[PDB]
Amino acid sequence: AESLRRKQGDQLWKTSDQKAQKEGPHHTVYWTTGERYQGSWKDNKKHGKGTVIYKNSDKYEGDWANDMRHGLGTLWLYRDGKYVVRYNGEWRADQPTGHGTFFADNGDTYEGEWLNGRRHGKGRAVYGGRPVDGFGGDVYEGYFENDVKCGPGTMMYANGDVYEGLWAADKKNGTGTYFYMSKGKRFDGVWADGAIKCGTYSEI
Amino acid sequence: GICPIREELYAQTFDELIRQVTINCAERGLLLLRVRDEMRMTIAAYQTLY
Amino acid sequence: MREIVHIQGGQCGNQIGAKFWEVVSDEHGIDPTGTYHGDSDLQLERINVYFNEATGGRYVPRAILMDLEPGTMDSVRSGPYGQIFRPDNFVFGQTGAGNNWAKGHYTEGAELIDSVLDVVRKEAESCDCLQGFQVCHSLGGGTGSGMGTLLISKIREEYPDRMMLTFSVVPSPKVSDTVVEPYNATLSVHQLVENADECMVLDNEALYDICFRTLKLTTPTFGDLNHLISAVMSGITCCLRFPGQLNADLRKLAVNLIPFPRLHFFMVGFTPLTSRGSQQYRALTVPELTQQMWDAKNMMCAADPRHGRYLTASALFRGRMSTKEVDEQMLNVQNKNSSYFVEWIPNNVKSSVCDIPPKGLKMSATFIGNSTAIQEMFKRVSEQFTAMFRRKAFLHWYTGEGMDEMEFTEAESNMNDLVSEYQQYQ
Amino acid sequence: ATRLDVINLQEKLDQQLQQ
Amino acid sequence: REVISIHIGQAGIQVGNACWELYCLEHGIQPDGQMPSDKTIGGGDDAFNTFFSETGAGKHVPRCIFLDLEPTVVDEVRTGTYRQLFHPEQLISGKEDAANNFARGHYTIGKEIVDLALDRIRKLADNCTGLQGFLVFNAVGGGTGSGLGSLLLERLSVDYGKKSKLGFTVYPSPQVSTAVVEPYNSVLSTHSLLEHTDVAVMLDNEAIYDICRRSLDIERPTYTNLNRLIAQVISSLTASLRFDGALNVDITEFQTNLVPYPRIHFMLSSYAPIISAEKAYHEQLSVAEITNAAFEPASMMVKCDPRHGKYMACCLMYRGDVVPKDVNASVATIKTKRTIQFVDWCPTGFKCGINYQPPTVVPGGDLAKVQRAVCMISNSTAIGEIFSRLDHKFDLMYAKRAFVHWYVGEGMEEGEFSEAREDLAALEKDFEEVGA
Ligand SMILES: Nc1nc2c(ncn2[C@@H]2O[C@H](COP(=O)(O)OP(=O)(O)OP(=O)(O)O)[C@@H](O)[C@H]2O)c(=O)[nH]1
Ligand SMILES: Nc1nc2c(ncn2[C@@H]2O[C@H](COP(=O)(O)OP(=O)(O)O)[C@@H](O)[C@H]2O)c(=O)[nH]1
Ligand SMILES: [Mg+2]
Repeated sequence: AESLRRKQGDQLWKTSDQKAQKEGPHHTVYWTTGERYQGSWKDNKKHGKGTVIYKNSDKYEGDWANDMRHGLGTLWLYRDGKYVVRYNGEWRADQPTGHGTFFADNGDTYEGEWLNGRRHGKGRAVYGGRPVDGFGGDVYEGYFENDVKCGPGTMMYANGDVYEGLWAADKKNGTGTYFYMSKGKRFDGVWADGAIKCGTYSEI
Repeated sequence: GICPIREELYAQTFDELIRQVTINCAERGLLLLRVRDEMRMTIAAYQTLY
Repeated sequence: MREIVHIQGGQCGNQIGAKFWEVVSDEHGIDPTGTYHGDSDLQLERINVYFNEATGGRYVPRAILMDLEPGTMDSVRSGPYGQIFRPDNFVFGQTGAGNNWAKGHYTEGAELIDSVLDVVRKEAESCDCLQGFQVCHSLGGGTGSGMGTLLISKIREEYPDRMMLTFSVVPSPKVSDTVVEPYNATLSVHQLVENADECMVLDNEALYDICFRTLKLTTPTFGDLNHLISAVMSGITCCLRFPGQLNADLRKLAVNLIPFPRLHFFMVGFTPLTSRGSQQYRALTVPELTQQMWDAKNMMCAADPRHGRYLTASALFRGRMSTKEVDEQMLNVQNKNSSYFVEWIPNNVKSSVCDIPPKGLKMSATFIGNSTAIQEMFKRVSEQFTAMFRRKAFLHWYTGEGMDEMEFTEAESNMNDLVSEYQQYQ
Repeated sequence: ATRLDVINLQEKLDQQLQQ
Repeated sequence: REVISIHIGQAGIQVGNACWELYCLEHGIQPDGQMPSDKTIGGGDDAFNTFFSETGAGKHVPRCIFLDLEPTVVDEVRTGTYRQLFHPEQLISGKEDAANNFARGHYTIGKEIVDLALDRIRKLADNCTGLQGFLVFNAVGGGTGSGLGSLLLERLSVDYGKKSKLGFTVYPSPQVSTAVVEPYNSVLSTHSLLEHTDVAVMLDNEAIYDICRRSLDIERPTYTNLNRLIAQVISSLTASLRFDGALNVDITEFQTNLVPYPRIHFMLSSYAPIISAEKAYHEQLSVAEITNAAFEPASMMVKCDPRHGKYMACCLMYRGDVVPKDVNASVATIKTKRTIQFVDWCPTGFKCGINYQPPTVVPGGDLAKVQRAVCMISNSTAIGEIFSRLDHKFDLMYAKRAFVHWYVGEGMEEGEFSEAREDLAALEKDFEEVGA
């Protein structure tokens, strides 16, 4: 018939190879010490909502996009890595690149904006435990730009003292203002490459 | 028709049944309680809509 | 009941087919005249796969013969078992090939293939259940390389489901018996990869080396080379024609031997190959057959398999045999050298058995391997093509017959990407 | 009914709801 | 109380060709569908009810459906030594081969032959008066056995449903193998076999080769040698209905006392004594040592050590003149034996069926005429290891999408690939949770 007498010789195995695309919301895919991924699949690699587990015993569920991008992601090693959540937030270009919450082992809990590492973005990073209470070692808000936060920021020490100014984790000679709020005094000046070089100390 | 006393009595029966099934095995009771709370919130939404 | 149709094109194709029908006819027991005078009644049961009874027992083989000059049909009819071929199956032209792929595939193709499709379609209707097509032709010529390739295109366009065995000989450096081999090799392989299903690649240097080393012959010739190719072509279809402990149909061979649709260029070898001088010294036993199989000196193609990695392999066996010894040999050979097989496939080797060995023996085999060391075969022709085409050598014979250099560049690109794929899977 | 059955019910419902 | 047989694939039909010979020899039926005129009968006119049926004048025909696609072995049977015995219509041969492809076996070619075999099955069942169950015999490593077999299993479950099914299926060995693409077919057929076949009995080519090498003293065995003892095992299984058993077990005892959970039905098989003529009359065959050799790990048709697991339950069918005292003492010795260990939640786990018929002998065979024999079917938990190893083989193939295009060119998608994978994973989890 016309169905047979059609340009189908090469096309049969071409369409078979196309139909072997390995895509669709498969029930699961396994290897040996591989990336156990459950969720929607397209474009021959992880694309869409789904959870992935692998050798590092970390079972994280996010919105895959061909591994050239990724949506909202929840990365965590729960009760095996023994931590509730390690990262939580959207992704863009295989990087969070926006609102993100991160929880170190005990170092800190950083909730803020940041793109390609903590190299830019404004947010909060409580560098102390007990974040529900004032016992928190310190709370910082402002512009992260490295481990040395390198921006205009402001942090409370949990004793009532506050710092407001320019920051390279310190020692940026940026005119800042520091408040002995407990005492009732305030010091405005230049934290020139250290805790102190000059300034004026006054009475609020 | 609906009646608050009917709802309360049936809720008490559900509590007794979930107590029994928890005594059997607790996880079934956990699931039953979660299902109870979920249609409770659904009926709350329906009541608000009405 | 599973029909096979044989297609012969080119001078080499016609000679090889005239020897293959020789072997098949003598083993099913039909004498030269055309009647049936066999001895055992087990051969009579499957003669329909290759033969048709016309009237009064004058069996006619189910073959198509094509060329561009009558100087090959004359030889075909003259040779032994010449009278069997049905006279309707001699589609021949009048001009000649000329060794130009343009004349093979564009000009003469139009006025010859349109005329031979009538015969092939009539044959397909005359038979009932086509299992597939087996075509024996050449890649270094004008009729087999070009006109055969265009016929492959048309046949695949017509029947998509049927499998295709493509018994194709390819040129070679040491035995280069003509000067435009690269052109007619690339312009044929480009369609062959897309369009065929099992590419049985052969050559002439491998056959000469076999007839010199293993067969110890003094003056090997085309008769002997075609006899070896015929032995392989009969061994490949032994299963459909005879029952056995574990049958192996053509689709089963393709499924067990192809892991990717365009990775289907196999390399074949026969066993046992023993000299007439020392016939009565060797032991026809499975370990000896497997030892003779798994080595470079027996492969019927210019490939050094130990310089590559056997992706898959298949072994047909014939004779009253023990599958236990067969598969313990196929597993011991697999586990001796895990490097020469691929990592991500368990049981790289398929085996099959039949209970009737070929006439004149008692125990035979046939090895068909899908290796990745066959890329260098095409690499040689590719580098020859680059060197020759960089200076437009002989190009006018092609570019004056409705062909564009874009065709040459794209054929070279296709060969390059295929050989890249083989190289990658290592 | 088994403990494996009930935990797999939990898993299946959560997976179906994660859409 | 008739039992019907279905043989699917070349392996299944070969096993049937080597097993119906045993049945026709046991019931004294000549190999052309008749009895000898002279009284050469062991006893009874209905010991052959379960497999044959007289038609007017002593012309018995087996209750067999030999279904296969590629017609090279079906017509080999048709022209073999059994022509006037088999029913000409039961022997169903299709048109083309399945070619290790579950796709072609289950969707393309299967759909136009299942409805042709089903009518013959229906006619046989309607002719039958006290139908007992189905016995399926197939190979998961090929096309027709796996694909067509699974399709027929599903389309018989949808229709009859309540009746029991006993599936003798062969698997590939851990190392010895013939087909290249067998893991795909194995997992695809395993998914279908899980929830349809009532009781799954397992066989392994290498696990029978090594027994024929260590016991029957054959260094070059073959399929025609394995199939004979497979027929022996199935005869030991079915002898209870046939012959007068003092302590006999009908087909439903297997499901009643050896399937504690419906998911769990996967059983090792053993058969003693595997002895030839040379050592047969030199050894002494006693219910102690035959049973001990049955429970040793070196005489199982499934290549798997029972040490890694715990015997959940077991059935022992005894043929020949055996007095129940010795088997009771023997199972007591087993319960006192140290190496094999039971899950503590089963205190009584030995079914001991006994019959009054000695094992048969086929001319030209290997096994000799013996007093008594034993067939040991054990629901253990070592079979999870078999499934897991097969799965680990499957993972490497599926990771690189190899051979996948051949499958997907037909109606098969990748969704059923993934679902068969997760079904095997769930089976693994179930077996391990059974655990201690
Ligand atoms: N023990 C035993 N195994 C067999 C026999 N014949 C085939 N097999 C097994 O069958 C497996 C492959 O399946 P096939 O024999 O091809 O059966 P199938 O499902 O019909 O496959 P197709 O013939 O292609 O349709 C092999 O791995 C063998 O182990 C036999 O006679 N005895
Ligand atoms: N091995 C082998 N090779 C052959 C035989 N006959 C020809 N050849 C080679 O195969 C090629 C076939 O192409 P050709 O004969 O030119 O095709 P045609 O002239 O167009 O029909 C030739 O170049 C020969 O070198 C043969 O009998 N055996
Ligand atoms: Mg088959």
